[PDB]
Amino acid sequence: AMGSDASKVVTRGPGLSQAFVGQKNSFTVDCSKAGTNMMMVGVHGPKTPCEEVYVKHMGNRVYNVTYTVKEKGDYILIVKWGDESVPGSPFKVKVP
Amino acid sequence: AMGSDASKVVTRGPGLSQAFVGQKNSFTVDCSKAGTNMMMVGVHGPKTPCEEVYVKHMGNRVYNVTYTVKEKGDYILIVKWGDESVPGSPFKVKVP
Repeated sequence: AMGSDASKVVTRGPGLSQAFVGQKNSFTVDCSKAGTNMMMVGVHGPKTPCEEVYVKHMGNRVYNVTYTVKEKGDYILIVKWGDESVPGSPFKVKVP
Repeated sequence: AMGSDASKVVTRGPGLSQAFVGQKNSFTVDCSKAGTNMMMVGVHGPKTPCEEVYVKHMGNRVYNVTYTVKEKGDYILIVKWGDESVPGSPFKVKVP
């Protein structure tokens, strides 16, 4: 479809709610039903920034996202399709 | 500083204006003077999505961004600090 519809994006995985220092933290963002746009991911650390963010297209606008963190705390994960928040965003991520 | 100021983000590199199929395309996003927020990157392909997007923190909220593309065309690259476009965004990227 020509346009886009963020409400049709489906996001799931452990990295939506918890992340660990020293590990890869991941989730899937399925934009296959949402039209044509850019998927954007941001991780807000209140004190220390996110170290790596990696977004891999798996086909059909299904993406795997992996990210890493360096410090414990409560982070906020934002996933957008264009300028529009996908269902569930912002996500609260605990780094224990 | 507690808040944030997208207007202080400095973005530079070849990947802001051109990207090649089969290569890593890169630029630096220097957020060291912009306070505390998430840096978000999106690459809009009108026909075929961006394959990989990778954002690496280099220290002091200076980031290296690398991305890959699969199809020729004119792409749009968006760089945000929080929900605010950084100077220069949106960037027009030719994939020849």
